Amino acid sequence: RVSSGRDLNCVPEIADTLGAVAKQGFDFLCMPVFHPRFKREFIQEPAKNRPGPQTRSDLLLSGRDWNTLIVGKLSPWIRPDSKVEKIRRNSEAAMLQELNFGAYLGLPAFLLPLNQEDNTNLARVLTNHIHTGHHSSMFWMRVPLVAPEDLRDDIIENAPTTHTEEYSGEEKTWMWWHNFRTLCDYSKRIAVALEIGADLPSNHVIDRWLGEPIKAAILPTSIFLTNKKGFPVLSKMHQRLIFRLLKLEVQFIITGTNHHSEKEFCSYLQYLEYLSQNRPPPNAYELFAKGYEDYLQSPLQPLMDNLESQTYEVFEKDPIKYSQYQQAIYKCLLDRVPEEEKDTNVQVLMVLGAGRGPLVNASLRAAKQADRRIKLYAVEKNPNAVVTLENWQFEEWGSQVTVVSSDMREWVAPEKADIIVSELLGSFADNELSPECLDGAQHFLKDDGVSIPGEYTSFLAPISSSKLYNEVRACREKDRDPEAQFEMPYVVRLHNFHQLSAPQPCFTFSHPNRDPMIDNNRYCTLEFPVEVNTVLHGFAGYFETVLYQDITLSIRPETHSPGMFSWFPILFPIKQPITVREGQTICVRFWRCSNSKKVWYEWAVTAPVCSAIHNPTGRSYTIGL
Amino acid sequence: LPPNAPACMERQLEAARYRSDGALLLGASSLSGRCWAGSLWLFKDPCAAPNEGFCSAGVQTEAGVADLTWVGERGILVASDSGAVELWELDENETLIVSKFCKYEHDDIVSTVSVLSSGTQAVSGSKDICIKVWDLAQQVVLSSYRAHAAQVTCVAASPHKDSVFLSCSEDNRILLWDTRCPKPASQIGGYLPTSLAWHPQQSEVFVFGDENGTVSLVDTKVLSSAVHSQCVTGLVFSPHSVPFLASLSEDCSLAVLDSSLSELFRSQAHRDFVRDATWSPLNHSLLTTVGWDHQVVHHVVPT
Ligand SMILES: NC1N=CNC2C1C=CN2[C@@H]1O[C@H](COc2ccc3cccnc3c2)[C@@H](O)[C@H]1O
Repeated sequence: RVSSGRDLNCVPEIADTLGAVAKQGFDFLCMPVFHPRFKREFIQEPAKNRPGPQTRSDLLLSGRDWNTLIVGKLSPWIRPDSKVEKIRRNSEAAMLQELNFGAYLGLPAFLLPLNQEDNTNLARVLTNHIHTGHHSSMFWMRVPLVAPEDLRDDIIENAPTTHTEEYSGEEKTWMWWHNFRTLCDYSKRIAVALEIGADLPSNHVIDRWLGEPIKAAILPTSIFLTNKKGFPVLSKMHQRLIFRLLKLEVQFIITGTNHHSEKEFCSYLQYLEYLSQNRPPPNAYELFAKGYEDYLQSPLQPLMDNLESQTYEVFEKDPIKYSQYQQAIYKCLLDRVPEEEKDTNVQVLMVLGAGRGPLVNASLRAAKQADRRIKLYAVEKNPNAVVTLENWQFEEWGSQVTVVSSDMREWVAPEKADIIVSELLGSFADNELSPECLDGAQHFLKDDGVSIPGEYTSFLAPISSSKLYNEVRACREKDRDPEAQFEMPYVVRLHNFHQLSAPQPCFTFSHPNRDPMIDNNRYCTLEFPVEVNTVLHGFAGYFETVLYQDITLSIRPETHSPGMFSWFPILFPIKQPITVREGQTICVRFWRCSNSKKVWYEWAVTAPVCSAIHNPTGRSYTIGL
Repeated sequence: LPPNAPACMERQLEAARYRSDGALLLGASSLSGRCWAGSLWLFKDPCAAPNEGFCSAGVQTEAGVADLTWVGERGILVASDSGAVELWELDENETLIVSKFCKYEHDDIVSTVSVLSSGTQAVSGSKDICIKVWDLAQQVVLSSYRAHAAQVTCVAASPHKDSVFLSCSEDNRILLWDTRCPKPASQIGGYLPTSLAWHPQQSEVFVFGDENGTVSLVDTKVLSSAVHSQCVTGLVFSPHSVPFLASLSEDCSLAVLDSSLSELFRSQAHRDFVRDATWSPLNHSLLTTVGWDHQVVHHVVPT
């Protein structure tokens, strides 16, 4: 249920030691590749000519083992940022030597410590290694939640621990990591092995780290409490954090010696296993989303692309959406039809972008439950989908036509309509061009007609995520602008991210658009209060819509419709990450632009510092009309 | 010709310590090869060491010897990589060596260990940044101190007061300690400290060596001279009335100095790191050193 290995700094017999660990229930072993006290001279004789083998033979395990069961640890004496030159040099050599052995063996990962503030020459040695030969060992930076300095015992008489609350001075180990990964231009091979101490920081720090590439959590034996029966356990505060990490699907590393002696050493693991067993099992949405975690995709364009049969099939499996649509139509019918007109007056209902007919079925269902009479039209421009409709029409209908294949902007209605129903909404509401499509169709709506949906509104929120930043980076393609990938929205189930301020509304559209001119372009300025220091990597997009009166759908996280998987968050990246300091405001500006042929978004950051305007003139991203 | 001892002693010689009667103690780890462990040896004849065949007793430790010391005359206090402190004692005949205890208490390699003047207590320092005090009689830790913010490089008990000791660390702090204060530690004002020696005739004075090969002199109630090209690993004062200062470094050299730190001896006899020194009780011009080149050397020091 949970993947977890064992940290050791002492391995007399690699054969037997790996076996003991396996007996305990562990899945891998973080160990040293050279003896951690075996210190080596690369330059001054005589020590440089130390004879014999520098470490134990690679023959000591299967390549399989090396590839799967072992994690390398950089010897603790290696200090590439030493103030002493000779050390700095022997360190440069030693490090490359150890990392090169780690590559030779095909180690899955290798541990390096961030345990002081200046790791500049260490970053740089590792950057050369990464660009030397061909190898894909992962690099796990051991960084503490709290500096060893900031949880020393207050027992130096003449050097006391600060009893003040320092906001930056207890955030300091994140700047260490930030500075290191920044120097390595965010290499996707460099991740975080986050070490947990007995004291935790404030929850702001804990929010910070999620959104950083944590591949490993490290729990010292020393932080474990004991229960009635004398067994290892953790505080409610430490557990809540473990639960938070399990959600990120990290790996767990038990380090240090056996402090609960009478109770064995495989017991710590069992507590982790126990915790994993006892958390709420995933909901429908969460079960459905498993796999799609932080997976960037292009947002669908049903206006200028014909959707696949199986694309339609999955959207039809959405429980809540069509239930909401049905209900919305039912209320509308009641409001429009008095009881004494039950059979004299029959409503003219038009589904626009009717697809394979899920909104048609909703209308039928509504008609019955409201006990009112309707005359149904189905308008569909996707001919591949029209085949589905006409087969069903032919097999189960024969009542006139109206499965009429046409573009709703093109179509000439035989009569004006009471109600027009559409499911043209995107993850950013107006980004499938619902506005432009319905403005075309508006003329055949009755002077007192109702559109479902009646109105929708898009929402943005600034986000910090070094994982998503890299994901976008890796969308760089040949034969196009090298920074094109930063100038387009992605649909994505955001997972490893941090939301820096609450969502606020961007653009709103009402239907029908009663007034003249009816310009569909917009420019809108938004300001976000930022509670921590952070790094801005882009903006989440969500939406809500009013189908009819109190009937709504919403992907806004706070008001999210329960178990509705038809839409996922959208993402607006920014080319260059913008550092934010606690208390600052983040000011973003968004434009909706259009011409005859295409509609697009431009956006910019104006505070605290300015960004370049993104996607000017839809040069990287457009939506086809 | 070894009795219950091992066939071959590990190549990396770590410690060398004469006792009252002029017998030599040897700690060894193997820091490269299939098998990463450690061994202990008594040489009733110093001159035969390190000959496995010509030893008095020897034994295998589960893992590596980072440091040891004597505990009176029958006792050996050891710092395993395992994170354990081990107490071994010689049998009545002085021909076996037997694990009295081996408690796994540090969360990492135990790197240093000094016996307090009482003899009934010792203090060890580790890479887990924790200093602990042991009662050897009861085989338990009385107190554990996280004074430091980095690896504990070296700890040295007061020769006289049995509640005082020095400690130094990668975090660049030298600490003077008194167990009798509610806050038992005191910082004492560049390059990191690496070795600690108390002066034997002043409760008040001690020498430290830095990672840069400078030896320094201090009484809490600074004089220095750069002795070495690489880090000072070790500092042991001779037994003489006005006593000499043996210093040893990763530069594979041994110096002996006078009270003003003026150099009176030199030996690149060693061809790998020099890891210990210990002066004889039966002779005070006999200095013995051991290093990772496997050489027990017996220097004659002019005075
Ligand atoms: N101008 C137009 N004239 C006629 N028909 C039009 C049109 C524009 C689009 N259509 C049709 O509308 C349907 C879109 O349906 C969904 C279904 C599920 C979705 C889930 C998430 C997001 N968006 C979704 C959109 C398609 O059948 C397409 O042909």
